[PDB]
Amino acid sequence: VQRPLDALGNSLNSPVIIKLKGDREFRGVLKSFDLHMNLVLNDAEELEDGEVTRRLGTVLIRGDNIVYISRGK
Amino acid sequence: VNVQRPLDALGNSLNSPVIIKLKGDREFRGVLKSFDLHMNLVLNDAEELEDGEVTRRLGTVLIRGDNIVYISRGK
Amino acid sequence: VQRPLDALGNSLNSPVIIKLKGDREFRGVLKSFDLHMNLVLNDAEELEDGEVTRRLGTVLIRGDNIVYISR
Amino acid sequence: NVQRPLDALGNSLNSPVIIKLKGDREFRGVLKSFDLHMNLVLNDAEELEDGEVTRRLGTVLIRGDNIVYISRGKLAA
Amino acid sequence: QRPLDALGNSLNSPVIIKLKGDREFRGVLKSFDLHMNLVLNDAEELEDGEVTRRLGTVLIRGDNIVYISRGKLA
Amino acid sequence: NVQRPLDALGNSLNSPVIIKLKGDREFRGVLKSFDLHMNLVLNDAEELEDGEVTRRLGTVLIRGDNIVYISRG
Amino acid sequence: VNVQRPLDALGNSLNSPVIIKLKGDREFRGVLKSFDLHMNLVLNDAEELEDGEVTRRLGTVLIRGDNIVYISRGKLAA
Repeated sequence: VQRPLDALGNSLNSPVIIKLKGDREFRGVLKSFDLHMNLVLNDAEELEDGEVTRRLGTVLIRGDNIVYISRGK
Repeated sequence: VNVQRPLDALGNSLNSPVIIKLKGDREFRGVLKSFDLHMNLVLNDAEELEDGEVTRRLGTVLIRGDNIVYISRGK
Repeated sequence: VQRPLDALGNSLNSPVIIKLKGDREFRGVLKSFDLHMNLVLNDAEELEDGEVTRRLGTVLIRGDNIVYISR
Repeated sequence: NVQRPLDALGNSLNSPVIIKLKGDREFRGVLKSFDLHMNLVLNDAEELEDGEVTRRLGTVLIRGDNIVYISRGKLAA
Repeated sequence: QRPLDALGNSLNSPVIIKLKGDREFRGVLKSFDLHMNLVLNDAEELEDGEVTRRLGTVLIRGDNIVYISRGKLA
Repeated sequence: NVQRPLDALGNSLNSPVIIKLKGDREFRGVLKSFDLHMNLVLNDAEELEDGEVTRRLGTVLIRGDNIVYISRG
Repeated sequence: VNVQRPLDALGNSLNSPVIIKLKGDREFRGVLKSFDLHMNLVLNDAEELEDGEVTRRLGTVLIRGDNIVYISRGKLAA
């Protein structure tokens, strides 16, 4: 869609890359999000330095910690 | 959960064990008892972990949302 | 049914542990708090790593620095 | 009042207080006024860093956003 | 007139985004909101002048943004 | 007035003040204006350091969010 | 000056060179073109400096007010 949050909806049910502050990263399937960018991923993995360090299954990430969001696979 | 209501995932986790990761990496594991829209929450039979291990048994604890990075129903 | 701030009401006049950002900790009796979690402890003690480093008497702690509150 | 922590401050108006700040600086002085954000004014204030007085400020306005806690100060020994 | 209008005139232009902590992105500005959240197309994340990652479309939260620049040519 | 600390600022208009910021940066100058966020303007501002000017700035607008304290002196 | 409108000091600086000091040793210099109540502002012919030396030529740039410590006037070339 148009504005950033409206567009983010196009990613629902798709794999995404969530880059967090502190140079942490999560990958998983986007299932929900609000206008604060709080969001839920399914089948999520936390990566660090490039390696998967934890399997977080379903996870709710607080938007305040997010740096950027991009398409994964 | 509703595509526009991410906090419903907390509702779906009431009474289930959860993992809470905070800024600065402190982590807490406990049974989720309640929460609010700021993601403040109350856990029972809670434990605090540091560097991959349990460092403190807290019992019931209210955790302020503003310091939370994520909440996981884990595996 | 009790959201956090409401649940906190049950600790009123009872001893609590307050952990702050930067690892400082306070112990005392919860006398009051508001919605921002600003709160007052009576007979408060400031602990660092293990023992008391300061006896405060009645202290008002700003909620913004709080990481967690427990019994 | 269990819903009014700021009443604690009210009881301290015109008495010596200790204001502990983020970064661990500390101010001591007489509380003259404060608002709901905990911005406040002290008269006869001293600024302490690493244990000692580093400055005498006279009257000072401290922004609440930097405060960690406030307690009562002691009278001279 | 207002800063937000300059963003509006940058739609479809290449931009340089510098974040707090110094992460940098360069890409084509596609959209933005009043909080300065932005979407860039054909983005590259850079560290010290070298592309660290090719992102394709990316949504950058405005709260971490230090500046958004239209840069210089060549 | 025990409910309006900002009045202490009101009382310092057109008088020299010392401004202490997060990070320990210090400024001195004549207070000319301020708002409820404590954003303020100083004329003849000088950045100071351990009681020693290190930069003469002229008129300056300081963002309130970085202020630790303001004293009349 | 309007004792209650400190942002007017910016109004007076529109189309003039300014110095934008950020959260530690970093500053930008450029000609102020616009600003809002959050202190977000736009500069033209701008530069980013570190340690007093030009690090990057920023052209027209929007700087977010949340990172600004202070704003003062810049100078014309010697």
